[PDB]
Amino acid sequence: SQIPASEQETLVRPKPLLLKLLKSVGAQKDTYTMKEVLFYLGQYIMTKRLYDAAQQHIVYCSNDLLGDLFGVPSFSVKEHRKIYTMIYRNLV
Ligand SMILES: CC(C)(O)c1cc(F)c2c(c1)C(=O)N(Cc1ccc(Cl)cn1)[C@@]2(OCC1(CO)CC1)c1ccc(Cl)cc1
Repeated sequence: SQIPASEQETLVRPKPLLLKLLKSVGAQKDTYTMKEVLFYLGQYIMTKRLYDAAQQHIVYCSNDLLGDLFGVPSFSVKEHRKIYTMIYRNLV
């Protein structure tokens, strides 16, 4: 565990462009737990194939709405606090 369970289980309200992202992979609500936000972001990453076999822990999000929301061209899936911070930038 990198992120406490209690923080994972908290209800959050995505800002509009993060909501657009979640809705594009079937999410149907205005509020989600952080763990659910992460699940749908994962579904989005795998759908858009924002990954590469040469560097299997890196999300390659340049030239993608996800990159614009997170403010980076790529990031490591191992860096959970950094990911949470990037998601907090995108919550109401
Ligand atoms: C191939 C690659 C690059 O290694 C890869 C892509 C990917 F999409 C995910 C992982 C790995 C991974 O371990 N995940 C889980 C995770 C990681 C970090 C945090 Cl803080 C929370 N959860 C990702 O989601 C995995 C799902 C949904 O649980 C099945 C689709 C995931 C979710 C969300 C984000 Cl923002 C980033 C990665």
